[PDB]
Amino acid sequence: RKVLRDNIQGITKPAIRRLARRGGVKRISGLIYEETRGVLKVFLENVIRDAVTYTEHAKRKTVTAMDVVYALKRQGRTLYGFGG
Amino acid sequence: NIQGITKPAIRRLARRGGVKRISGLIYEETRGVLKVFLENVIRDAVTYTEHAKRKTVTAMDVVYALKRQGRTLYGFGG
Amino acid sequence: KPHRYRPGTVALREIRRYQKSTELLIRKLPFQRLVREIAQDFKTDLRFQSSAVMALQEACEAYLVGLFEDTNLCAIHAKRVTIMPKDIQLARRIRGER
Amino acid sequence: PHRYRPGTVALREIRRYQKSTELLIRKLPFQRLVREIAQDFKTDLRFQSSAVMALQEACEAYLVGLFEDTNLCAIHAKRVTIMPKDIQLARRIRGER
Amino acid sequence: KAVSRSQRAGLQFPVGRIHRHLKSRTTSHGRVGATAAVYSAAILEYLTAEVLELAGNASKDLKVKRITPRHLQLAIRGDEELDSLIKATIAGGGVIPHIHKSLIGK
Amino acid sequence: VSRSQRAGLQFPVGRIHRHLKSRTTSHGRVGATAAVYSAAILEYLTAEVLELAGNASKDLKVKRITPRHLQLAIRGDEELDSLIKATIAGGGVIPHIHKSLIGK
Amino acid sequence: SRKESYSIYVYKVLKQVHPDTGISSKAMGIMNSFVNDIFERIAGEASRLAHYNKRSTITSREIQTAVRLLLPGELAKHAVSEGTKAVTKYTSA
Amino acid sequence: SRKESYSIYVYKVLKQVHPDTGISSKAMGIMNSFVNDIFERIAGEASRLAHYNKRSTITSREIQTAVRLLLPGELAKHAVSEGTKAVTKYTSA
DNA sequence: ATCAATATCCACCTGCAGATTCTACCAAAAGTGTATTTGGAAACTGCTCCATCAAAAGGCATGTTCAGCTGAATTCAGCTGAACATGCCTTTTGATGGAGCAGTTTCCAAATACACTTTTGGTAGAATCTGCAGGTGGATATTGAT
DNA sequence: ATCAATATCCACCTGCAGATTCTACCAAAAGTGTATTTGGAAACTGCTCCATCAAAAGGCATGTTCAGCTGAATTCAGCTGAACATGCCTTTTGATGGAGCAGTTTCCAAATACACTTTTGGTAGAATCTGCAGGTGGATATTGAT
Repeated sequence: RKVLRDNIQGITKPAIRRLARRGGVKRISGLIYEETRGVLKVFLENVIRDAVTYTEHAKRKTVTAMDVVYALKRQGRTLYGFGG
Repeated sequence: NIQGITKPAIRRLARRGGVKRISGLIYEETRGVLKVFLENVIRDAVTYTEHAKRKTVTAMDVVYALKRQGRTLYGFGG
Repeated sequence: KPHRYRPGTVALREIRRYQKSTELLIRKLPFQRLVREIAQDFKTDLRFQSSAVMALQEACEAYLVGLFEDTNLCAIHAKRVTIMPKDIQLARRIRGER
Repeated sequence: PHRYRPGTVALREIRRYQKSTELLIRKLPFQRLVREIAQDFKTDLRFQSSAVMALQEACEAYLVGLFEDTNLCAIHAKRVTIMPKDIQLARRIRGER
Repeated sequence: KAVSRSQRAGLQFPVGRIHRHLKSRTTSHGRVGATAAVYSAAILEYLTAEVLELAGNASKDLKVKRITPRHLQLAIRGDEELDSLIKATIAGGGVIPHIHKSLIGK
Repeated sequence: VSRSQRAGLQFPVGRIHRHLKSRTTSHGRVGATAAVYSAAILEYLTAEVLELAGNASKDLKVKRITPRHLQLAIRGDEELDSLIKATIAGGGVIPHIHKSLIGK
Repeated sequence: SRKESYSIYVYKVLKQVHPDTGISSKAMGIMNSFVNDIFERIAGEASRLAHYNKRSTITSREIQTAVRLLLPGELAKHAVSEGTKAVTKYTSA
Repeated sequence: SRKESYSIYVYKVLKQVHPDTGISSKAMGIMNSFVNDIFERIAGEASRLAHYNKRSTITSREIQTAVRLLLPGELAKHAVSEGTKAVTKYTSA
């Protein structure tokens, strides 16, 4: 298809700021946005790593929402609303 | 009885935890916390005891309780 | 006049606003792209139910929002009001994450 | 005469106790407390000595770790003394609240 | 005639289905008692009811007839016991509005 | 003739299997080799811990591995530390004092 | 290929508590996740209890203890009531 | 009145990796708790896997995927190696 | 105090996407009458648990003294928030092909289920031992003060 | 950084006892060997649902400016918490009992699994029903400058 690169920067400063706003944050140091990206990547990596492991185990090529739900449960980040 | 958990012992615990200076109000606070901890664990343990129709809390009771509280302990049956 | 809200008034408006709503805050397509990029660096030729991408975005946004709450607590504790990397690290450490 | 400056014996104790593995709470007061707490859930209970020891280990591990996070929170606040607000912050971030 | 076990137990939740799900969990290599399915269906029903009660109220408080995830979230985070019991993430639930004193103008 | 021998393991393939037949729900079965695989896993990880711990004891001029050694080996190792968020009774903690807490 | 749900029963219970109130599909989805979750937990704790006591069978007694662990305070008391009651009702044929 | 324990096998493995080193009873205790813990974790994940995929047999494939899921990389690589080796050797003789 | 500038409401409006309700069979529930167990119920052994006792020695509780830490007050450089201009790219509507789940069959390889024959690991007894905890006496560290 | 003294810590070596490691005979698993049972892999293929493409429009992201006020630095003194030696009680230890009671058997009824034949209740759609999202516009704050 087309090379995927730097998509972490897709997580814009205004989106991160919104997220902190819901998180109840009034003021944000300029260094947050990169930190946050860092943290998000780790989070995503771990979940996706597990989800794919489920995909591969089921000899499938398609990552199902169930794969992510199991993945999430493993990470102790249980999610309601997709599990069916 | 909780007051039986003495200031110098809590000092010791803090010390192992790398604490240099301790506020005066820490001891009562620590007691409260330790009490909640023991309550939460024992309650579960004793629930295992009663389910097993025993009058004696076994170490395994405590181990299972601890495991349920996500406080898994090694050295007493698991 | 011209007219300016004092620094921090809009910020508080936004807290109320976003605390009121429930919609995702990260734009959907970029997030998908990030997901596909990370997955791809694990196993090539992968596909995703749209559902799976959404599950991930929900999980992630929930995660960041709670993380920011903890971070905001560490900032306050430091007798500050601006959150800093310091805080995010303190929270994540205490969360037993790192 | 002779006298150590405040902080010095403290650091000395930190070194000593971080070196040892011994329980730092006296056994009997602890047993007594365990028994009293338990009395409020089921009466006339007996305890394997192993169960009391398990409890004490679990406890002291817990309080030590908690003190670590607490100390971190005090350091966040540019202090050197831990206070109850430190333990509070710690316990909150942990989700124990 | 046939009386369903749910009816037999005075329950809206499916005792038979739940007994089947317990057989298939399971033990392992073991068996499920006649009453375990009943006791389970009763707990599950009771908790669905506790949740739906609180959620429904919240839905009322916002002048709407139909429970959304937001409502479910308000009900769950609002109640000490449900909040403790349910550390799941509710997709679409948002958070409970809360700003700290220190953040608020002086 | 034992399956542990056949597999070339110290750990009991037979016992591991007998324990696995109590995890397969009802109507559940266990592969002939699952027992071998798990046995292998357990043995390997036991070997890893025991090595690192024996090192901690040699570096301490003693012959017998104590729990303190087990603790030092676990926490001293990134992976083991990650995997074992248990509490080693009688292991104490690893000595560590924060920069800002030292004098001058 | 039919795939089961709890929607029918959540819906019944809903009409019982608030007979005026509806539930959107996403909400019902959450509800389903909730039920399968608590079912899982109860079943798990129960199978463990049975294991710990060399017992091969899971009875209402297992479920009840499982519910006592797991459920906090008032929830637990009421749950126990409702269960015990449904069980005694079920036995008295 | 019997009570099985991995003590023997732990001791054996000890003597392979450290023939000079002994082990205290409390340490041997830790080792037991360790083996039981990891065993339960593996077993659990394996049964879960088989469930998810509507299987009834727990094969070595469930064990392996479960190992990938549970053990941090590198420990997981080596554990996979050990497992596959054990199985090939077992299937040859 | 004002008013001026914006933002926040709150309620009324209405057709549409999304519920709630009406409809056809498969899977799964219930009723049967066989079959097997299991766990509870008693009656007794042994471990291991509570309870005194009768003390040395610890270890804790006490009051003094003051070092040094916390917090309060004060300044200011500049970081970060608010607002604005500009225009990109996400969003939204819709269609297309075809990858790939997933619903079915047919049926060897692999698993269970006996019934036996051996084998081994758990037990509770013996035969060493590691190392704790206590000696020097020798440098080190710390704190007052040239 | 030295000149002293007070204490701390550190290595080397020591000797016994509480723990090891080593030895020795009976049940309960682990292996063999035969006869079914069955799960789920290999093979067609119906048919969601995923990736891709197109194209238009405005919701947002980006970037700059400008200055408000926040974090960070400094100083400072009140007073908290550490160090300490002083005085005493409660924890710790350790043989005795006694006995409560976990664990182990040895046993029949209650209770569960079966295995077949009916009898519904739930599910996947069609098909009606309506909340409410989303767009208004003026009432009521809420802010921030004179």
